[PDB]
Amino acid sequence: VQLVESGGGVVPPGRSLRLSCATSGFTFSNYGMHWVRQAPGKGLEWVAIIWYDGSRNFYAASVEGRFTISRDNSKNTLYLQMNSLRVEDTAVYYCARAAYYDTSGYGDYWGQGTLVTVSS
Amino acid sequence: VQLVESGGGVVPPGRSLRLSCATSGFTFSNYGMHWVRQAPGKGLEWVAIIWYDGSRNFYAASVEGRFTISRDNSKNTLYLQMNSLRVEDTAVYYCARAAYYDTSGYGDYWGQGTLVTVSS
Amino acid sequence: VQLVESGGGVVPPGRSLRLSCATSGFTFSNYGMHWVRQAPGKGLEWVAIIWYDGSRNFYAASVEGRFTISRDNSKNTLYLQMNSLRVEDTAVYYCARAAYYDTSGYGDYWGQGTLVTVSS
Amino acid sequence: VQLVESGGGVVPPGRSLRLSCATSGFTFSNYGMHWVRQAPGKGLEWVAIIWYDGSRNFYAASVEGRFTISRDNSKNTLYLQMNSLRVEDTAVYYCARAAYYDTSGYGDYWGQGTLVTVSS
Amino acid sequence: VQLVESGGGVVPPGRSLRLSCATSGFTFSNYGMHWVRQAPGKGLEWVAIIWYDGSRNFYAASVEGRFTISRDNSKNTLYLQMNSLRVEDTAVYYCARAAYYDTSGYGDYWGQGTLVTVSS
Amino acid sequence: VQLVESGGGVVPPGRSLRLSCATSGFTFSNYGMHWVRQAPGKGLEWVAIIWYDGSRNFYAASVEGRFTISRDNSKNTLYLQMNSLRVEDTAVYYCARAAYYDTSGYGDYWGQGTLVTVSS
Amino acid sequence: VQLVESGGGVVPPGRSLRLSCATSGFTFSNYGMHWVRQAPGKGLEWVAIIWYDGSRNFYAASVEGRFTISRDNSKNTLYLQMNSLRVEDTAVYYCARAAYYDTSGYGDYWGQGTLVTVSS
Amino acid sequence: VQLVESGGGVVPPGRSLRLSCATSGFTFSNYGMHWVRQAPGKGLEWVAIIWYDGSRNFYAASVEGRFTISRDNSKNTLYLQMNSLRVEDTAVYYCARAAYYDTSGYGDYWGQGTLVTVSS
Amino acid sequence: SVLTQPPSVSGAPGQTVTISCTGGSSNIGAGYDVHWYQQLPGTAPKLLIYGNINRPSGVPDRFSGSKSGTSASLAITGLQAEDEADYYCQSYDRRLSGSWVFGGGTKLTVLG
Amino acid sequence: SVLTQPPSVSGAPGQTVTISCTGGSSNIGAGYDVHWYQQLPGTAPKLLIYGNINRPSGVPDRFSGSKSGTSASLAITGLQAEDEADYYCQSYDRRLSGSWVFGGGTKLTVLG
Amino acid sequence: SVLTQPPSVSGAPGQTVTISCTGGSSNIGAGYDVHWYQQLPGTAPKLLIYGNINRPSGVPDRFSGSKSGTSASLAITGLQAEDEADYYCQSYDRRLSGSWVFGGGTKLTVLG
Amino acid sequence: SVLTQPPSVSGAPGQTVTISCTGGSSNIGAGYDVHWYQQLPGTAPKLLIYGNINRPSGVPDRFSGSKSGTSASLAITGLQAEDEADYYCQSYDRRLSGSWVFGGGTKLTVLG
Amino acid sequence: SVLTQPPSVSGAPGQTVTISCTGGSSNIGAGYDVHWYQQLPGTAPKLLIYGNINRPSGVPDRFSGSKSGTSASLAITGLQAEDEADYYCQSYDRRLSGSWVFGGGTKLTVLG
Amino acid sequence: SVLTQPPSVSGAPGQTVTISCTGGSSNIGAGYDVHWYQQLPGTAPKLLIYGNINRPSGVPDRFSGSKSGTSASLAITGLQAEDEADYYCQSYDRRLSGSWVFGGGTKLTVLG
Amino acid sequence: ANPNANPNANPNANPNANPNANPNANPNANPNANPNANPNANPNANPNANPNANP
Repeated sequence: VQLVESGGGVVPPGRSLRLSCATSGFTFSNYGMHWVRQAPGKGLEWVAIIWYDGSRNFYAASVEGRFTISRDNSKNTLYLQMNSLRVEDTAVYYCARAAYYDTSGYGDYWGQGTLVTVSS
Repeated sequence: VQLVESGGGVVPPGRSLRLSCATSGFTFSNYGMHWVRQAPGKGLEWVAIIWYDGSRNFYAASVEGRFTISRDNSKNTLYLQMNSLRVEDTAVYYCARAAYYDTSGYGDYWGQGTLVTVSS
Repeated sequence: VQLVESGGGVVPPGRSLRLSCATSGFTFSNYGMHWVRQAPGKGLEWVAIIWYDGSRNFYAASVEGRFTISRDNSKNTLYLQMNSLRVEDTAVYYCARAAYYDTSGYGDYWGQGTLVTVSS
Repeated sequence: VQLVESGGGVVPPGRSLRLSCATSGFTFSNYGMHWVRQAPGKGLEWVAIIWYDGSRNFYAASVEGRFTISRDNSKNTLYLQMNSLRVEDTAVYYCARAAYYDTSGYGDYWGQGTLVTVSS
Repeated sequence: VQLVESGGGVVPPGRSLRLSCATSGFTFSNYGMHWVRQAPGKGLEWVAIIWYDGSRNFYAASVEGRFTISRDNSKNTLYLQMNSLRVEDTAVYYCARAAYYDTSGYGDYWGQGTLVTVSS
Repeated sequence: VQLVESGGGVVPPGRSLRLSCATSGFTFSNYGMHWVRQAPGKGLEWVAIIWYDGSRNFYAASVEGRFTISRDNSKNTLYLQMNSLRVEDTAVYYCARAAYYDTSGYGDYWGQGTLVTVSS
Repeated sequence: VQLVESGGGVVPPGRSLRLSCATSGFTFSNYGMHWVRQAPGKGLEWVAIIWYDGSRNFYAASVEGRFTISRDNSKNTLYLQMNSLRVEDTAVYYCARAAYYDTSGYGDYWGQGTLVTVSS
Repeated sequence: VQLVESGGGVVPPGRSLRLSCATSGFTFSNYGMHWVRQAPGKGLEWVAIIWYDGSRNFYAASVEGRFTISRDNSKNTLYLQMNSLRVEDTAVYYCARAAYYDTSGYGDYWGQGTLVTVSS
Repeated sequence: SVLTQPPSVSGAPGQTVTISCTGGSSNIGAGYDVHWYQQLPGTAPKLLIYGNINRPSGVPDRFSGSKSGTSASLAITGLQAEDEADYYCQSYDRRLSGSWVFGGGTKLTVLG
Repeated sequence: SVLTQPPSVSGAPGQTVTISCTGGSSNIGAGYDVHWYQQLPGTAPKLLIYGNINRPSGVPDRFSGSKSGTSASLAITGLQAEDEADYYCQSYDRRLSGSWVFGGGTKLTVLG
Repeated sequence: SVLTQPPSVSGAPGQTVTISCTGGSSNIGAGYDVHWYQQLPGTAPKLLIYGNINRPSGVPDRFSGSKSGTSASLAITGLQAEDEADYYCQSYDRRLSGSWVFGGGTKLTVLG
Repeated sequence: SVLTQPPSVSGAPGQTVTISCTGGSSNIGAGYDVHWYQQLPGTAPKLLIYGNINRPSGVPDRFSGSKSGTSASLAITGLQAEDEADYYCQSYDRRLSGSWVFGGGTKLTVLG
Repeated sequence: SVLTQPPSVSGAPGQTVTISCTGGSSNIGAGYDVHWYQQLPGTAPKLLIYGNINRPSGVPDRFSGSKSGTSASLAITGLQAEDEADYYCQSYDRRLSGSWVFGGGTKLTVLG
Repeated sequence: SVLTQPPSVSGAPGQTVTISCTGGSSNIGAGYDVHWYQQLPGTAPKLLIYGNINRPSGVPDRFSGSKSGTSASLAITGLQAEDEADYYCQSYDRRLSGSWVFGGGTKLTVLG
Repeated sequence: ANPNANPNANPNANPNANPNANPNANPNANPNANPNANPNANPNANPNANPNANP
């Protein structure tokens, strides 16, 4: 199982940036995906999810309306489009594969992330 | 979160009038909605609720069978159809986003409202 | 709120009769319903209850195993199927809307009823 | 209903091998298929499933990413393409016809299977 | 809507037999067709269905792989080809025009059938 | 888009009558056509449709098997051949141009109608 | 690939004008063609398409029945015959070569057009 | 099937050169044919196809408008007239007899080709 | 024999006789619509009721029916001598591969 | 009739009159687009509204409409004497073989 | 292996023996139907029981079973020498990605 | 105007600017590929982007596209003074009788 | 932070140390399953524990844990220098809209 | 070159070597049949495989093809020294105005 | 009761559904589809064809 991320870099605040996660080693179309982020020196923050067939999306309150999550099953690719980036959005973003146990879920496989910096 | 009331105005009693709210800033399809109203000089009265998928509806007893609540997720729009308006229905109507805490719910992002006047 | 019964008439003992109650003015599917009856010279007898979603049914001991209660939400209709009618089943049958207060419940809206005669 | 496996044999680990199951006596195109395997001295293990129209595929966690399941309805044939065979993959592989009962499914007909040996 | 059947008769078991349901009075090509049968002293059994354009066939489990259903739309004719007829397959066979209501299907027009006897 | 009706008149019952609709102003060959009828004093009844290339057609149940529709693309003309006319078939017949939005069809242009009378 | 266009000029309303797009550098007879137009000060509007063999002709709704599209495969020339010109039809008309990608088509080459003025 | 190929040699750029593939072992006029080429050090490039009666002629984009393909059926010989040759067009040109399988075609006999050098 | 029907019912002309049809969660309570057919001794079954309550224009109002839970029923009122017939119910069993399933069938005898 | 329409509605010039159209899960609540037609006494039933809310460029803005659940409606505001007409609603019933189904039509009388 | 089965059972011909199958809330108590297969020493497994209690016509009534809570069982009565076989249970486990899960199988030895 | 585009976009040379295009479920979210064309101020338009993201060789690698739902986009990096042009999006609207539909068009002004 | 974790824990090689994670009625005592992740100093996190007690085959049995009431705990036995890492707990808070919630993490230092 | 092929493959006589050819949904997964040609070092690309698996009578029976989705394949078993050649796959491309397309071409070197 | 959509649900495909063809669907032709010519197709007919006299 591989989760490969790309698209970080630095932008001034207000600008958009698009991230993506390419995957292989498993059937992409059978699993939902997650994004989390880790600001430097901080713990983990859940950011977004998107069921396997694209039927449902949920976002962290801190980003809803600013970030969009989507996927293209034919290319085994997960995308995250961030608009109006704020300085506070600086973090390493990671994709992960959704898994579910019983009354709650978890991620099992993780990519290595990419760094997005938002700064004057 | 942008919630915008529209469709108010004045009608003779017995007439119908349809109100609606346009919205953005959040995923409309993931939330239930509420309507409340405030007659001039009065406090707040809960009017109706609609579930996120439209499966359930509840009405204040004072309006059931006279008012209908509905929604269209594909247009990010919430509607309220008022039939047989009575003089007593004069009020400012507002749209609100449903939220829920533990044993009870609450709203947390309301609109500005629009005025409906019923008079001969 | 309007509750309207239908289906009374005269049936020889042993035969069946089917009653129904059509309703309007309120959301049928959100409420449970009751049937009660009044023999022509007597007080009121509780007969049966149906739970708003059809999950539960309870019957008076005097009719259990002989009568069946059911709902059709798409027709806003409450039904009562009486099999093996006995002479003692002669009564005016009424539908009523379930309501509940605190430690006990009550009916609030009542229909007009219809007369079922079991004889000869 | 006859299900007949072939393509077995022995390979060095790291090599590929392709199995197939020919069927007769029923409409192949109307049914989903399963592959299961049984290592010598072991019980039964589910390996993979393919829907009747090819719209899905699921794999056991231990083989996903190595094995591919496919079918050709015009030839009444089910295929299993195994890449990077490991020593641990030695087993008799069987095809079976999908069936479904109520809350879970089952296989009804089995082929005879064929032995795939991975060694050096 | 006429459904006219011919082709019954008696054969030794193991022999083949072909039935034909000629139709007229309606557009044959717009409808699917069914075959049912009734053993001489029994109720009704479903035998087979063919979709209006011949793209999909289903058979009763008891005859799958033994019976074949087919159509020649240019002749407005439905055929049933039975191979290896067994003694147990003695019945009056009938064609019927497919109809469908909501959650299940039904036949509306029926032919008169023809008798197939398998004996020795 | 001009649609012109022709061919009404009084027909003794049991006899045939042939209607047609001449068209101009648009590419007849790119559109499907419909026929509807309106008995005097009555509402509208859908009668039949021809696909733009003649590949499929459908008839109302009330006329199927008695009416035949066809079109000659080289003459930009729509035809309706009615055999075995019944008294009940008296109506003004209209042609219309097929149109479609998302989930259902509709007519946009109409001819002005012609009257077919069937009477002793 | 080169598209050469002429035939514009000022024509009184009601009168006709013929446009001609001469082409070279490719096999004209193997490709469909498009006409688009742009009134001065306006955006782009699709006008018509012709199928490489003349089997299909489609027009914008606003011009169908007044405009005729044709192609002479032996002269490598695309024509547009506009009858009943209106003032509103003043525009630069351009030919373009049809191209098609997946779920939609596109043009991949434009000539420079010619100006058709409908006036006086 | 046998193919004999000639016409190569050194031609100054900008000038034309014609290639010729004489054929035998089959009726020339009953089959279509293909040309491919291979620049030294490169893989294979499809160049052109001609329909058995010369009615359809397709070219690689790199030579469409540059090359002319024809079938002189009376000479049992396939010709390719290449105009405006560039130094980039140096390649061994090969003929093959067209063959076709199902969803795609192929060549099923190859000649030896001839070398066209575009230089000096 | 998927849907359960009594083998026989009866009554005198003018009487009301009903014929039951009982299934399970696989074929009636399942949400699958119930259909009824009438068979006369020398012919093919005729559709009597469709869509649980609707009927062809060729059926007099003597026949009607209902559905509730896993139960379904055909009612015959104003029973006539000509109503002697076999009646069958039909539905779809989600556990089986066939499109239609039938009940055993009930014969109605008119006690003339 | 498939779709339910009142046989008659009315109002004085200057008033607002609405015409209902009620179907079921087979034809409105079914997701099928609702269309409206206007028939004047001596002509064809000209298209008024399509796609539930859209209209031909030949229709003045006095007409509008909606669709919700199994209900649909045509509203006429600023009623004119010239709006007297028969209005019809049209949809598609998934249980029937015909392409189009109609209500019985509503006559709008302008109370001049 | 997620369903628990004893590795071995036995008994004399004429005896009654049972083979258990125990799971958890993920695969039996869960509400998932339990299935059983029989494997003879040199063949492919054959469906013995399906739908917890049903069986194909090729199975003699010697075999029957049940499901209760997280427990399931195969009962064999009239034990014959010919019943020597491995028996496996099968279900669906809501915590796993695969459609089927099995027990480890039980070998039944008939003490002839 | 079928597809929605802003009337104007701008930026200094060297900057990145984008041109948006928004349609509906009938034209962009309908699965139809979006194409972009560039119209230099005094000439015919040329294909800039096709298949939502690709460019036709000659186009400088400064231009790229994107698609999401009913949204489509053209990004121009390394903005040059010479990029002043009207940019148009093209798709296919399933509700219309034509072959191509265009957006209003956006004028790109380079601030330098 | 939603779940409470101590910021630091330590011990000598060979010792047993534990890391707590305390929630409440909304996220642990609520019946939600607790998960743990391990992050090494310069990489992505790895699932360590799942389902409160289970672990991936890639985790040595040094790590185990359990949940009681509103308090979850990760036990690390046989502490080695290579076990120096950041550990995080994860659950679901029913009062929040997000699928996952995390504690603030605990940093485990090995006292070499 | 539009189909992906390794530039080179190898093996000693007696060994099995394969040549891969992977395309997209426009030319392999397109539904087109993949063909293979054997360009012996000093001649034309003789047809080797046709119809994904078949071969001319002029090809030894150690050569065969295969296809799954977008992946086409050629295998040579019992490799001989005489098999040194450039192997090419061939297909059609639905987005191409031409016809035949080839893969990059793979040189098979036989390691005496 | 909470009227909002429920996050915290299994987002993965469900490998537990009848994988067989469904013999319970309207088998009749569907009289509800756009009957018009459909001007949305490739007008350049040359990507693949059999060029032989007897194809």
